[PDB]
Amino acid sequence: SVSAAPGQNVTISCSGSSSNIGNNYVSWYQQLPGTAPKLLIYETSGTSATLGITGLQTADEADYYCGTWESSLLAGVFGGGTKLT
Amino acid sequence: SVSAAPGQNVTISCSGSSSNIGNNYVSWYQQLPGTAPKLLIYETSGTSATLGITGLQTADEADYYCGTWESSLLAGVFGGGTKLT
Amino acid sequence: SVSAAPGQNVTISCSGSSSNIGNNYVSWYQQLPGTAPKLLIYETSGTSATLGITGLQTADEADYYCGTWESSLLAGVFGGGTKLT
Amino acid sequence: SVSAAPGQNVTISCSGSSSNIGNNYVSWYQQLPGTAPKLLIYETSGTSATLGITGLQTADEADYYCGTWESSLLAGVFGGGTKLT
Amino acid sequence: SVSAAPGQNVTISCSGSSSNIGNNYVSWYQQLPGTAPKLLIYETSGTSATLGITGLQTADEADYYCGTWESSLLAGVFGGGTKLT
Amino acid sequence: SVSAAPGQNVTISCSGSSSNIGNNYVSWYQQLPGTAPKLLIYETSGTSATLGITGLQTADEADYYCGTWESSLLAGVFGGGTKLT
Amino acid sequence: SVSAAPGQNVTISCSGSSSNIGNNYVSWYQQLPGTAPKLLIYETSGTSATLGITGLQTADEADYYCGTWESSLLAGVFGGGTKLT
Repeated sequence: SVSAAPGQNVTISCSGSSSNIGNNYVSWYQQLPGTAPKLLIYETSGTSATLGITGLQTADEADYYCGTWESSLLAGVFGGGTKLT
Repeated sequence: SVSAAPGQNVTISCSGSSSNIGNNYVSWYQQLPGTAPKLLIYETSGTSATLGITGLQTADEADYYCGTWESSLLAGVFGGGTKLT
Repeated sequence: SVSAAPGQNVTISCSGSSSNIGNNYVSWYQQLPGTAPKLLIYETSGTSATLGITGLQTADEADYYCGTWESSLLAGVFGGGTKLT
Repeated sequence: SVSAAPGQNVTISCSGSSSNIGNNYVSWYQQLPGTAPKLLIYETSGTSATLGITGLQTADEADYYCGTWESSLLAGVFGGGTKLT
Repeated sequence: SVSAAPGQNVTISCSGSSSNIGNNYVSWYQQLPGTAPKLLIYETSGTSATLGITGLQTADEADYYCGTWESSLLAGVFGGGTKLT
Repeated sequence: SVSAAPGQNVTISCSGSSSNIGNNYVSWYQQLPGTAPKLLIYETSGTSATLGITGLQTADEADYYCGTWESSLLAGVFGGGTKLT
Repeated sequence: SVSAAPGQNVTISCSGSSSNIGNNYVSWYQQLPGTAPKLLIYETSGTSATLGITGLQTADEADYYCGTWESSLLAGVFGGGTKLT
């Protein structure tokens, strides 16, 4: 006879990509419970200006902040075929 | 005889892509319960200006902030075929 | 007879990619429970300007901050085919 | 008869890629519980300017800070085919 | 009869890639519990400027700081085909 | 009869890649518990400028600091095909 | 009858790659517990400038500091095909 009485008080605060918390696998027989690996198989005239949290062609996880991002300017981007006198 | 009495007080606050919290798999026999891996198989004259949280061609997760983003300007983007005198 | 009475008070704060916390595998027989490895199989005229947390072609994890990011400028990006007099 | 009464008060603060904390594997027989290795199999005219936490083609983990990042400028990126008089 | 009464008060603060903390493997028979090795099998005209925590083509772990990063400038990146008079 | 009453008050502060802390393997029979070796099998006209904590093609561990990184400049990177008069 | 009552007050502060602390292997029979060796099998016109903690193609461990890194400059990197008058 198997008996379980789990109690999990979980608090997740400002944690984006969290995974597999507070899980209870109770049984009389169990093969490969909780199988959650993280496998990664990585095979391998423009004037641009970028500011802030940016992704271009990624497969990456959650990008965030918990707080304040203060005033940003990006003041002046004079590029291709431009002429000033 | 299997007996379970789970109790999970879960609190998720400002956590975007969270996954697999507070799950209870109770049985007399169980094969591969809770299978949730994260597999990634990655095979491989314009004047632009960008400000803020930006994604262009990604397959990435939730991008966010919990707080304040203050005044931003992007004041002045004079590019292609432009003429000033 | 197997008996378990787990109690887990978990607190995750400002921790993005956390994984496999507070999990309870109770049984009378169990093969390979909790299988969660991290396997990585890595096989191998533009003027650009970038500011901030940036990913271009990655398969990387959550990028974040818990605090304040103060005023940034990126003031002046004069590149391709530009002329000034 | 197997008996277990675990109690884990866990606190994770500003720790991104944490893994396998507070896990309880209770049974009468158990083969290879908690299998979570970290295997890595690594086989092997533009003017650019970058500031901040950056990833380009990586498969790396969570990059973050817990604190303040102060004002940054990236003031002046005059590159390809540019002319000034 | 096996009896266990673990109690683990764990605190992880500003520790990114931590692993395998506070885990309890209780049983009457157990083969290779807690198998978590770290195996690494490593087989082997642009003007660039970079500032900050940067990864280009790595498979490395979490890169972070717990504190303050003060104002950085990257003021002046005049490279490919540039002309000044 | 095996009896165990572990108690581990663990504190990890500013320690990134820590591993295998506070783990309790209790049983009546156990083969190769706690197998966690670290095996490493290592087989073997651009003007660049880099500042800060940087990885290019590594499989290395967590790189971080716990404190303050003060103002850095990288002021002046004039390289490929550049002309000044 | 085997009896154990371990108590480990562990404190790890500013120690990155620490391993195998405060682990308790209690049983009536145990073969090769705590097997964690560190095996290493090592078989064997650009102007560059680098500042800070840097890894290029390594499989090395956590690189960090616990303190302050003061203002660094990298002021002036004039290399490939450059001309000044």
